[PDB]
Amino acid sequence: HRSPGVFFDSDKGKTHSSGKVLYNARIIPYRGSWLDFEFDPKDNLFVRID
Amino acid sequence: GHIELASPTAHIWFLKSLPSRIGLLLDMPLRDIERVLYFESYVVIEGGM
Amino acid sequence: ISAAVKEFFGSSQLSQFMDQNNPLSEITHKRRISALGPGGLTRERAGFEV
DNA sequence: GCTGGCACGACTTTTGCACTCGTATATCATGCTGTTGCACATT
RNA sequence: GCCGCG
DNA sequence: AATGTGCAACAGCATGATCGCGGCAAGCTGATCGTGCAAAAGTCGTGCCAGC
Repeated sequence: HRSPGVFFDSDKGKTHSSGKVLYNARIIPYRGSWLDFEFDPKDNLFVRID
Repeated sequence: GHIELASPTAHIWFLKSLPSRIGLLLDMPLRDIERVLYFESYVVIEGGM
Repeated sequence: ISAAVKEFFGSSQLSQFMDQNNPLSEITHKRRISALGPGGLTRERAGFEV
């Protein structure tokens, strides 16, 4: 399984078809709820809980 | 056999599908009928005066 | 306590009948790595890269 | 004379009755619909 | 639900 | 020169993602009360006649 911790991902940069690569960070606990930080192509930080 | 419901209820078949038959028959958005069907808001009839 | 431990040990995703053909199949089943499981990933939800 | 299955007056059991209080995800690929933002013609 | 067979 | 209208981009939701076959356990797990009364139905301890 995935070891609990912090993982950064790039989603290969094909989401909005504009060629803009979106990096998202994710915090996975051993037991609990994860945290996501994502980038909007308009360059806006976003946070996702659960 | 059959069941007498003693209270009218809506058919999810026609209410909740992407080309909502009842919704576009009423010429009103799906959210308004969904809200009124679950008692979030009222709807009035007539009241011309 | 007893119900939880018995439910895990008997009826779980990763506690299966051990194959008995030869000693080789026994020894192979014992040292097996499974990517599936409760806290793991499902068969249909795994892509090419995993 | 001896014996072994039928009915009757208490007892015992059932039943409508309908009546209220009372822990999780992470497959992409596609199409359709709805909301909001923006360019164009108008008095 | 799991495992395997072509 | 300020204003209303039609067109387009982004987000959310529905849909479907092969065919046969074989074997093994564990869940498959699953209940609305009582009510207290007539009204009925059934049952039991008892006495009856008919056969050996």
